[PDB]
Amino acid sequence: EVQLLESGGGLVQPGESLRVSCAASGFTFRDSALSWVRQAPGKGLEWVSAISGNGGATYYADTVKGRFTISRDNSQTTLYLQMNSLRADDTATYYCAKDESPPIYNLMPGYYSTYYYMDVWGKGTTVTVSSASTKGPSVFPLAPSGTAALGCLVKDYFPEPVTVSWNSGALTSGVHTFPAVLQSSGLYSLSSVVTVPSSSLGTQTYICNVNHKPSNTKVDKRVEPK
Amino acid sequence: EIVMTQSPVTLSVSPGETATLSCRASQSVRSNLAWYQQKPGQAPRLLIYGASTRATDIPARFSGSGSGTEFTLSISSLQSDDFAVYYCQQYNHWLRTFGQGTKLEIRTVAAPSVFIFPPSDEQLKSGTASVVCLLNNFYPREAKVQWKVDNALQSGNSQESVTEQDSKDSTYSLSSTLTLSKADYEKHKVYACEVTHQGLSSPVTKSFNRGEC
Amino acid sequence: ATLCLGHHAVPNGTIVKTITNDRIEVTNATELVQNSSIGEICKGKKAVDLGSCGILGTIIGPPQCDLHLEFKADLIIERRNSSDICYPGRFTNEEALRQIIRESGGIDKESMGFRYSGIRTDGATSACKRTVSSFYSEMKWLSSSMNNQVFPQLNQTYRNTRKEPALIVWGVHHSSSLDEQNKLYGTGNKLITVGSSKYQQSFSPSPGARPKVNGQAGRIDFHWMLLDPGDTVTFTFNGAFIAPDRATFLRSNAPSGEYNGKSLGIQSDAQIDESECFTPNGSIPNDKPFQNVNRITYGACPRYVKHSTLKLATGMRNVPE
Amino acid sequence: GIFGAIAGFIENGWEGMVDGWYGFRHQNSEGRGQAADLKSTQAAIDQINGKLNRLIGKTNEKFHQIEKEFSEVEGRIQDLEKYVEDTKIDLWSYNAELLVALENQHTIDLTDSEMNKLFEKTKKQLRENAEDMGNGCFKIYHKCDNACIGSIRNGTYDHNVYRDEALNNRFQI
Repeated sequence: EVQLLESGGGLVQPGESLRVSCAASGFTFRDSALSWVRQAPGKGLEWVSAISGNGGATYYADTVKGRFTISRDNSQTTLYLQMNSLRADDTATYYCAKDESPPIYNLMPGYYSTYYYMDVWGKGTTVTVSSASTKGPSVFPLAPSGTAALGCLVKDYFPEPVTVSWNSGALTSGVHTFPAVLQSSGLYSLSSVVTVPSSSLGTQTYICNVNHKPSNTKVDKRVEPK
Repeated sequence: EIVMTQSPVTLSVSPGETATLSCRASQSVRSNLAWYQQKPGQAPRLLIYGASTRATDIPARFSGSGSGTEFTLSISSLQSDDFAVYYCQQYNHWLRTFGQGTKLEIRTVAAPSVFIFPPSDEQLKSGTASVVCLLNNFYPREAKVQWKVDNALQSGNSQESVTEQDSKDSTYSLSSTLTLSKADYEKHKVYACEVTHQGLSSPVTKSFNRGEC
Repeated sequence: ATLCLGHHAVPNGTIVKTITNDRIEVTNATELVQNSSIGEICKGKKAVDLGSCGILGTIIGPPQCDLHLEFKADLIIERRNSSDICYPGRFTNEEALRQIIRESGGIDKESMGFRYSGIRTDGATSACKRTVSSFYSEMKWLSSSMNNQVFPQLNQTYRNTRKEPALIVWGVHHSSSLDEQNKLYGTGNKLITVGSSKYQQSFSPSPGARPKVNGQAGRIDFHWMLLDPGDTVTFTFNGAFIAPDRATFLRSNAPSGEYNGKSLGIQSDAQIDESECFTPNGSIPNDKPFQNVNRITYGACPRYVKHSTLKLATGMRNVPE
Repeated sequence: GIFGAIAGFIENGWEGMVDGWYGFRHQNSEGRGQAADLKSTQAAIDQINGKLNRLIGKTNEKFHQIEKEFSEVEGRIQDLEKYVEDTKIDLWSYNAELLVALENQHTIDLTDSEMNKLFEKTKKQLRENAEDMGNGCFKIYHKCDNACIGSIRNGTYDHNVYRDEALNNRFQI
């Protein structure tokens, strides 16, 4: 077991600071290197920085060369990353990743081997940088009018994510909940749909259950043929 | 400071066949090169490091090769659970860079079933109107939606998104939303979604008339 | 106060060579010459050991090659006592034919679709035993259907539908005796002609006794061709003809649909071990830039040098006391 | 080495230093201590890894070549095939021999250099507050507790703070 856990993150206004922790637990004696890698939903991976031994890194990407600073606390076995002067594009799912090198390199066990590949990845912490201001969704029916489709539109919420279930999770077959889209207002909108037998409309009640934990908002919306 | 370009952006390979990926890299790079298998909703997992040396306890069907500039990744026996996205990193420039990403697909052509939804009265009272077009369970992924309002093509006022390939039937679905102000929505009668897809011999239109049903 | 600057040292130093000194001790060094093999020709590769199977036999199917008719391989290992044939004969252009197969990737088979009207096609021999006497798995042996009955002038055309060039193999039978030819194929002149857009040739049996191998004085000779896509091979014969039932397609010509690309075929006496560089001594690691194992190599290999060892210092001078 | 520190004015290495390649040993009022210098250690290691990166895991693919063993006497053409291979092996054997001799000379010189740089940097830090005893050791002419020693090792030592005390100790009778 070499898993690490990322804590912290959240919503911050552009220009603020935020540090993310990484509890390095397991096989890692923490004489090996560690790294941070961020990814925004809708974009690929991007290496952020790295740490080695004590103060041997000092290794930051050009995007955050003057903003991010990497700390290491071997006494409590936790890796940090102070993200100062955050901009809009810094919104990403920051992953804390192990670092391994070929045994021919890394002469002294503590210092940095300038050739690392990440083997054990973490669960990741999502950090959102906007001027947004948390807001719960409005939920509107997508009414059905052998097989019928019905759904719920979950509109105008911030930040991600929302969860949608149907009939308190008793309805699974045929459900599709789509990725949210970001509107020009800066709020998200998503749809969840289900296909059901046309013959069930009249006997069977369909309710979408929407949960937006960031605003502790909870909506059940019955979807009726009209 | 050393860009990585993977090719293509997405590939469709039948299960069992070998899927060869590309990782072209500007400037020389040989010592360090790592491949990853990031399944949706999960963290990336190391497959190969260096160039050909695969990670510990990973299947032997994952093969790696390449030198200096051109690098390849071939998956011998493909499985339905390999629908992940693959990336490649590099040394060094004291600054490691990742690749763009290659999406891997795993069926018979299937036309979308198309549904159109008017805005709810609840939404209209808040001053906006979202008209939704659903394209359900189609294959392959390429599909086009056009919106018309009283036969006038809409531009700039829709957004769409597409699901990951469905594990249960290997299809995709797509939702498109046309957003109008309440005032605009109530000024027009016919709302239509027109769908183009390989499985349809002609584009299909679903429509409604506002205030009719 | 006193502040002293210093460096580390170790009790177990290593001797290296420099420009000015034959023998100087450093804290650590690494070996640059690979001097050992694990003794096997190969982990992480898809390999097939033909064993008793001759390689060419994979194409036409003796009982030996039964496992390997449609094999898929990155690395192919031939073996020494292997016999390409069950009924005595030899391939025309044999050495050239194998080199094709070694690098094939393996082979896929599909039926050429031939059908017959009035002939024995089920020809069997003591030579191909296989529960009961049998023949090549991939061919049909054609006989008169009544002893001493003159054999029919027949024609076959097969056309290469697939994008990959097909491999086609056929046989000419030289009967044990002038009698046996008669008994088998009837009497009179025997002519076989093979026609392709790039290929045409005519074959005739030259029946006689030959030294008894596998218990047979008779011989079957195999001739092969490569057929471009969209090309017809036309088979015309009055007898003595061994007919292809299946076409052989290379796997490294596949469209990424079977496709297993680019194999290396080796010849090895060594066992296999699944726990890039091949030498006649066996495979060797290629982490080191040089090697002392064999000047003969194949693949991504360290360069052969005469030195048995070359230590590269990876640490400072070792100064103990 | 060409700089004369390692196996030079520094009499010997420290086996008891296992957390770094270069470092400091001190004696003051509070006792005797040892501490590795990470930056100079890493500088040496990075250069050696740079050499390794050029040599390790970079082999070149060869496929069909010429035959190199022969079962029968043939004369001319076989003489040529043998001579070509023998020529090639001698030239690569030369390259390998020289490479190692050159890299090793350089590795020994760069590690000696890093030691010298650390010594020179420390000397400049101490200004007029210390004297070089000639064996890699500085006699520091003022009271320097553990935090003071630490400030020297981490580059925050302020010489002006101690200069008066130090000068009085150095220049007397």
